[PDB]
Amino acid sequence: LPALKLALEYIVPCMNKHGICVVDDFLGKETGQQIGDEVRALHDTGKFTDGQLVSQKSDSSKDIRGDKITWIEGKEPGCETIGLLMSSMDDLIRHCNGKLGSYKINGRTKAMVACYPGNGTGYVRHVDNPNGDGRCVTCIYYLNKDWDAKVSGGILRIFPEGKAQFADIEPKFDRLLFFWSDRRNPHEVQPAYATRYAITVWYFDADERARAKVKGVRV
Ligand SMILES: O=C(O)CNC(=O)c1nc(Cl)c2ccccc2c1O
Ligand SMILES: [Fe+2]
Repeated sequence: LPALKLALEYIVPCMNKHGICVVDDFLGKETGQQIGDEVRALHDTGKFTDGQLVSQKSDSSKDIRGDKITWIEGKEPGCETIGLLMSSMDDLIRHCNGKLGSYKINGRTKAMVACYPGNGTGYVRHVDNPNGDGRCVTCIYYLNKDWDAKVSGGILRIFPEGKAQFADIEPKFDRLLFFWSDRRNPHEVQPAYATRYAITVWYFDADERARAKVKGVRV
């Protein structure tokens, strides 16, 4: 699918109606697998953090850690298919622009690659941007070949604002997800019992980000 046709016929309508949009088979199997390989090489070569401190015990070799992260710009050696993913997200957003709510998207973060290590940890209920920091759209790409949540857990559960209620989204290979980053979409990651990778970029609305700057920037 040309990025523009996906954007106009699918992303924009779904985002405006539901605030959440799932695109399956985004990049296809060859590119998805190449991204998988890049992320696994990052993991195998020690490029992730040790993971979010989940249980701090006053004895510390028994601390439990959860999601590990690394920030990727997309031009690093061995990360160029991740770079390519990021470009493809950006092209999708560029084709939506002016049509997602009333936002005008003018920038994004680096990619945050996350690895839930498969030790029963997940991620607590949260809103990505609860305090007006500029981020308007969360974009997540999942990496996980043959993921079965009934065995491996790791479902993303989102609670669209005032609804009875939730949507359960499997972290499926080659699935791309968008959702509004603000309090409209509280969400959580259920415990994962197998290694679970995802790559997230957040897009900034120009007006929100400009006044967030207000609330060394000193001349
Ligand atoms: O991975 C998923 O399906 C959903 N993940 C998250 O919502 C998520 N959100 C945030 Cl804000 C962080 C923030 C830091 C590290 C990992 C995160 C994460 O997995
Ligand atoms: Fe989140």
